[PDB]
Amino acid sequence: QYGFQFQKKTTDGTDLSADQLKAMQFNLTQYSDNSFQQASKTNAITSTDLQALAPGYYGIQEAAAPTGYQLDGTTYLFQLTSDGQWQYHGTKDNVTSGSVINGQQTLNPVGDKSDDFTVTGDHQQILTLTKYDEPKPSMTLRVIKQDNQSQYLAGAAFTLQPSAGEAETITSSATSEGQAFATKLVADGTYTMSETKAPDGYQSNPAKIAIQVATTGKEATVTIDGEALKPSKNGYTLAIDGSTITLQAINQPLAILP
Repeated sequence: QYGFQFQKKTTDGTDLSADQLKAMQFNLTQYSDNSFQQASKTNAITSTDLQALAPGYYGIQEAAAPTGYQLDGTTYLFQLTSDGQWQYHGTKDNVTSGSVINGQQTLNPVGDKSDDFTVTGDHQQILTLTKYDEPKPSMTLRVIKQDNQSQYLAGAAFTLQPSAGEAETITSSATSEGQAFATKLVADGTYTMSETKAPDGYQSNPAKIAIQVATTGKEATVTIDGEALKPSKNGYTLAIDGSTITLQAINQPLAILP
């Protein structure tokens, strides 16, 4: 009994299923003519969902990809026929003549991975289109531990406290390189950086770094203690070389009493 389906896939290789169907949305339209100019019925359909189709003209599109991968607004067109053959007519960009889908027609690709309508089923009466999602733009946060004397310092913890998931503590290297955290910085995610511990005999820095990522995935929303700055306030320095916000921290030799 003729039906349709879509498995969702990640180029990152990232198996995100926790909050994938979270905001993931897929619209199937049932177009009236092969022209696809006019849409008679339309309705949502999910990863786990198989939906009977009478013969007709039809588009499949994503209107909401899961949080942290950008939408491919592309509507892929196809057709089921009175006989039982599945064809393929392209995108509402450029509407193809309609080529019978025998086994598979490769589709528009996102990165290395490429989408394809693939015809399973005993009587080959089941179209499944795999939609690859491209992992959304990401940030990298790197830290450089620096004393009063411009001398690199190590054993200086700096904790990355995210909104959710494991909080991460790097220990600073005494390197011009420094240290970047094990946890890349999500778009539309919110985080706190604080000196986890003073490096032994230097003064603690109590003030907390706030970093908020825009839905864009390059965003500069950061307000340590009370306020925010243009990229050294509070001995905290920020440097942006695109993908990476880097922080350089000057410690204070603990004030000593006779």
